[PDB]
Amino acid sequence: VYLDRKLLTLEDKELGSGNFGTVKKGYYQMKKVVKTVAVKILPALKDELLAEANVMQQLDNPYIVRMIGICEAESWMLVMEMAELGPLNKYLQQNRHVKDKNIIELVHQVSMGMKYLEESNFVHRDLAARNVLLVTQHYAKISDFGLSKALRADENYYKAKWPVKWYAPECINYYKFSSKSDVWSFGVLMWEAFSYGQKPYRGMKGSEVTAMLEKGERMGCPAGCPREMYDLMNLCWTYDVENRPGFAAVELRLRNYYYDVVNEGHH
Ligand SMILES: CC(C)NC(=O)c1c[nH]c2ncc(-c3nn(C)c4cc(Cl)ccc34)nc12
Repeated sequence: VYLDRKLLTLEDKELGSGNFGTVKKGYYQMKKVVKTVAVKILPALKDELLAEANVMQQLDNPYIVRMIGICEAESWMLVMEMAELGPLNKYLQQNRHVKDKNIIELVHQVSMGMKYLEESNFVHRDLAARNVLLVTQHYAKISDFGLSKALRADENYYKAKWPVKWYAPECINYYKFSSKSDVWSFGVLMWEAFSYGQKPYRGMKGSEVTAMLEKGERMGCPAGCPREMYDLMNLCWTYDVENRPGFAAVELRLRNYYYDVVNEGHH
């Protein structure tokens, strides 16, 4: 878990910043090879990075960014897998000819990572297009576990600046965060993906979003988004938590629609 500083080389350039700290490109001398890595660099801020590291340590899934380890040098450092193509929202903003089939493939991979997280009883709490990283145009990984929580063995929810536009009604009204609240967030992520990285609830403040939702109103279908995918978004935005689907059901819907588009592409 603890890494050797002399085996680690950092670039002086920055990539971007998450909930806590800033991320830089680096290189780690492995047993034989050299591994390109992304490195998160920074009293309270120290403990949140360690907690984040603690969370990532426990996670083992292809559609989640794996932690390589941690290192204490000039600052505390969180060394992670590199995803060269960067954040999904920025990628789609810059690559507008990405096909809907490709988008379906990527959001499905996110749903697989989240199915795993749910099965592991972790809540992400910041699930948005900005935190989906592209290893390739056809390979997405979930990142930024800065707000993530391991659920207590006796509880289905964690009780707490927030990304309000991604948060379910129960998060806003009761400060309660569950896998179902991650499902709500996943719906906004889908909307972002099919809108090619557009910001949700454009030009609205948190209070106006709340008023919209309590009127039963939801963001419209993005141009060119398949009706089946818009329907799934809306289902993720089920107001009542008990009637909102879990990731197991979400992933299956996505898996099935993807194969349907794949095999119809052969027709
Ligand atoms: C910061 C948080 C989410 N990022 C991470 O936790 C990352 C973990 N592995 C990564 N690999 C690449 C990038 C990245 N590549 N490029 C080109 C970026 C541009 C921006 Cl603006 C942000 C991150 C990246 N970010 C991460």
